[PDB]
Amino acid sequence: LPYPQPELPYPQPSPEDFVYQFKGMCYFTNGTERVRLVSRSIYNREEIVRFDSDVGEFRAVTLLGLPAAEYWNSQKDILERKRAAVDRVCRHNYQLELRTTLQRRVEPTVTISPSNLLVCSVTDFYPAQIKVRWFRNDQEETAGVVSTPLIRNGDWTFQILVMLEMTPQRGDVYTCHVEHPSLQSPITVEWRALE
Amino acid sequence: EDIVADHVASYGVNLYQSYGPSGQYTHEFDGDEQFYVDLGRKETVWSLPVLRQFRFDPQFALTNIAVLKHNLNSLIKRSNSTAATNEVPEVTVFSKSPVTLGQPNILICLVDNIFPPVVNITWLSNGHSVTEGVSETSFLSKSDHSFFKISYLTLLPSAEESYDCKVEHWGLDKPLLKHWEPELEVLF
Amino acid sequence: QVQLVESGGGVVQPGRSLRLSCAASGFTFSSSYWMCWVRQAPGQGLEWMGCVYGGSDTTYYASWTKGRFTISRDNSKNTLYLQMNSLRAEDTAVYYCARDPLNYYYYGELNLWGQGTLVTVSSASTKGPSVFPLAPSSTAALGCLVKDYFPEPVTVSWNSGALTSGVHTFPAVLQSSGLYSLSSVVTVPSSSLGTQTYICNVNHKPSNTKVDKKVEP
Amino acid sequence: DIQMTQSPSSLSASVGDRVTITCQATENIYSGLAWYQQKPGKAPKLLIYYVSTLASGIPARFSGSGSGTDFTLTISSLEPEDFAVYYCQTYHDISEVTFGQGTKVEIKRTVAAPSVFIFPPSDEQLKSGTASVVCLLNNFYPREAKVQWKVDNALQSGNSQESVTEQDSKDSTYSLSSTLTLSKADYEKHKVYACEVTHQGLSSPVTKSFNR
Ligand SMILES: *[C@@H]1O[C@H](CO)[C@@H](O)[C@H](O)[C@H]1NC(C)=O
Ligand SMILES: *[C@@H]1O[C@H](CO)[C@@H](O)[C@H](O)[C@H]1NC(C)=O
Repeated sequence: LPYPQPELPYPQPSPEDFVYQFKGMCYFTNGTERVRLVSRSIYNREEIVRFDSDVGEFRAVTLLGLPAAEYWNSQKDILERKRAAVDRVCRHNYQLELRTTLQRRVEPTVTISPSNLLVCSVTDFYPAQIKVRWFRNDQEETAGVVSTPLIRNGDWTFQILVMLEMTPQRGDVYTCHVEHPSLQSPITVEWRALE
Repeated sequence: EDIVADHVASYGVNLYQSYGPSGQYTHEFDGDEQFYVDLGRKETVWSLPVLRQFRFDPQFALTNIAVLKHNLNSLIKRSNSTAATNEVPEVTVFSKSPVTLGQPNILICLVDNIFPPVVNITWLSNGHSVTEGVSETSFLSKSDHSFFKISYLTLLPSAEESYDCKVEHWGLDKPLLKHWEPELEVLF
Repeated sequence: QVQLVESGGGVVQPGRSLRLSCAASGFTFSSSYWMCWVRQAPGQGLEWMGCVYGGSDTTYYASWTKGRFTISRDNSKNTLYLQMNSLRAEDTAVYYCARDPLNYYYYGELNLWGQGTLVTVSSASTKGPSVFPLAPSSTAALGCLVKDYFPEPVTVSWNSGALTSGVHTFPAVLQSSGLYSLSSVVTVPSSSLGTQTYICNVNHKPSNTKVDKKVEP
Repeated sequence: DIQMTQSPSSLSASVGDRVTITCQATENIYSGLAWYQQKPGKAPKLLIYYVSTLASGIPARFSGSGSGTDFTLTISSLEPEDFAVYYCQTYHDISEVTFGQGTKVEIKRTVAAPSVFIFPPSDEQLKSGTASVVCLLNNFYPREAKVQWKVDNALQSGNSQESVTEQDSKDSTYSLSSTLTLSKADYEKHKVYACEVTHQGLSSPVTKSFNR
């Protein structure tokens, strides 16, 4: 059945807060050629015990996880199921991603504006893979260029702003050149100094 | 160190804490929230339209949150009642696209380094609360096991109108007002 | 290797309580499946009663339960329990416990059931079955008739197991007095009448009643 | 409370026959379907889950199909071990899991007439206070048969208590057992006790009686 399936936590053998977390994490490289599952149990902020598919068994990361790791490794049916979760959870959900999330293409909005400092605002794009370059009369500028980190909007879009400190001349044209997987042709946008 | 891969997903960010008590069930793919499960209404709420085609049994969230409830009680007693350490959150405010007076925009408030995951993210327009135009994400995981959360405020841009993001947490001696000043805080 | 062994089944007075046991072996209760109870009334089909999660407090009951049943599993003993309250004649069934993946088949398909334990709701007392001979009058057939016994079941054999070809033991019926009754018959050759001593062997395990009966036509 | 409706409630087929069992849900149950087999005196065994996934070991002749509300179980070429009651199960809502009614798959043979025998109440039982007269049909096909009690030719009602064996592992026949229960006061107060049996295997109804 093609529905997302979850990784499962197992049972442990100014106000005050006590926090617990379980993360069923899947790592994919080269599609489903290389797949790794790392399930983590965290007490407050300390990871206490883990299942890494590259190890193939539970391992306490700290003292508080040793009772669980000892107990869960003694249960052969748990181990076999955990060893199979790379396919039933990671590889299974990856097949759903390939036709939905891994196909989301949002072309960026490229804008050039001052605040001399020239800012190329490359907003609302998906996926993250981007290349933004400045040019002054077809000459590539890098020495005087500073870029923000990649900015995660949260709504499944990214933005990034690339700034260029320039010495404005009369016969000068500044072009922001953006490359992104959702574009067949790279976007080139121009700015000309006026007064 | 961190694991190098092309893609990273959390096919279960499971959260349960004593305060409340509350829980959260989300799936994340490459750092973005795919859906959450409303534990009260027993309902899968998708954060991305293309995923609306799928199903996810809200009972999966409910059973896992109950496993985390037992594990929490178990580790509270095992740790000799060691409680979570309040972490000072880092607040950043920026717009979704370049600012145009006479062109609507969204103001984004990122609250980072959140721990424990109990936070109040309200918006102020010239000093007073805002209700309409507001929305927010769930608590999104970080590899250091703290969270972040992003809040939004859809607006009509004005030269007079000034906006602040008021964040409340136990790691702060008094709330935090982060003024939205468009003088390149993103570019430092 | 893995199994569920049930216990605690028997007779119970209408309006009283009863706790069934289901001990697990070859594994210990954990996540990825549900520990459930399914009852089946004689000659009828399966009726799900409720599950407890293998790895938590998550307990569900069927709508028709009305708070009469309590499903719990003690981990220290590795035993699943079924508390039954305010019992009525409608509750008479073989009660099964199962390890059912349910919404977890994707994670593991291990489907395991207990042997089943019989629960009988009636205020009737324990008494053996009076055997009465069914000899033919003036190829041929004879039989035994066990009447007025409580509770079910009762075993019936012919010539201490040496007679099996042609035997028909009838499924018992509940009489108006809350007592059971059945017949066991054998398709015997006519010439063999007067020759062999056909003796029915009847056993009532709940009352320790073993009574044998011969044929005198 | 998703209700499952299983069809047929019982069926008859021979070895080699393609058998189709059907289950129907009161709403879309989105692949949350399992199929069980249950043989006499044994707990059910899982055959298929997720509508069509054959559980490990289960033979290739068994198969599942369907979507939403309509689902089928197909045994391609039936085998002697396949005569048992089959059940569908819905686990789409794990808080209200329900089983379909059941479908008994029975073996198809030729018609067989019942050998009838009447049994007068033992003198030992009368010395207690009751009287039991028993009627007996033997090795017939199919289960459909009527048996009436007549004390002094007067037809009885509410006097009878019948019983019936399952399809024999050897000849695949049934056996019925009618039983009239009356007190010793009303037993010795009458004389001719008869038992008339009607069945498809016969040419005309067969009768058996005795004299008090
Ligand atoms: C990725 O996958 C192919 C198979 O599709 C494999 O043979 C190869 O090792 C991988 N290629 C790269 C570039 O890593
Ligand atoms: C969050 O808001 C609620 C309601 O106004 C308040 O009671 C609570 O103390 C606030 N939390 C923090 C951490 O200040």
